Amino acid sequence: STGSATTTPIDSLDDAYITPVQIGTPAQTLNLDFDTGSSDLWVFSSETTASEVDGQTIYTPSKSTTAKLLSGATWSISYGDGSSSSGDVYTDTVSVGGLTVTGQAVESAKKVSSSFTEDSTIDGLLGLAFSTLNTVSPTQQKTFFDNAKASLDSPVFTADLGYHAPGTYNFGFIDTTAYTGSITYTAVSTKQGFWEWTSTGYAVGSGTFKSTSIDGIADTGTTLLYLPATVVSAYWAQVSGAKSSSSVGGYVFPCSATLPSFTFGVGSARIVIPGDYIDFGPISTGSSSCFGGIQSSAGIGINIFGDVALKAAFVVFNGATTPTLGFASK
Repeated sequence: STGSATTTPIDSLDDAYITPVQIGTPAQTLNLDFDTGSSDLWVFSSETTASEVDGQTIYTPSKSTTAKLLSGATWSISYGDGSSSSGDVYTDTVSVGGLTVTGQAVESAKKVSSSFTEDSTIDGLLGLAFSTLNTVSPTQQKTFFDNAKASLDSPVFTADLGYHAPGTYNFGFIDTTAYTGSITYTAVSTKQGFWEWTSTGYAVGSGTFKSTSIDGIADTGTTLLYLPATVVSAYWAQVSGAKSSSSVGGYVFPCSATLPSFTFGVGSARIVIPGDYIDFGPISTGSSSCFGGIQSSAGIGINIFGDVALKAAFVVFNGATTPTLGFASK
């Protein structure tokens, strides 16, 4: 089997991407944030505290003939941005882009933090990291990809995120028309439950490439590119007027700037992030100070290849017995 679904930016800044997901019988379609940095499939629901719902589409298990309460199971998750959610668990039929999993754990939110409530466009998350991070207790549950894997033509999914435009998540096949040149594959460590890999270095603009190992995670659920302070300082030093602002919470730059590209290494290959991808616009409406798309990972504890980086590539998440990651230009 295979699946193919279009993923669409939630706003003009590509702050996140939503992909339609069919849950239950008859289908209830919710727009979920596919997140390769977590492993819970959770949704706004009929059980969510009413004051914490503001425009989201909810899953109502009682209206699904295939929904079954997973008795005794609860979940609770906290994300890197400080947001969180928790609730109980149903199993139900879940389909993405024509690919169907029966008995998928669907984590129903009883509580969500303000960031989720305030984002009307995201109806929940679909985790695509390794199932060892799944928060369901007392019986840990598998991700959608893990459940689908055996049925897929090939044990892979691909992320093809757009810049200011729709893209695609495919399951079970590599669309050879979706990228240019070759795909370069690189080793993955699953020791922390993430798609963790080591970039071979970077360049700023038309500058020379610096060979240096940068361990980080491929995380579709994180907006920006978070790298070591040395790397980030070298980037922003090429933008006149750029500075790190503690009051804003990162590097800002004059909105009148033309930003240089940023290149990262994948083995001997190179992925180029155009400068425009690194512009996240005014810090506040009407401001001429703009927020940077490359920020320091210092104090996160991990480097994160978020959407800024991933959307410059066609990315293969290879879930073979020994997982690997593939990157191609596009």
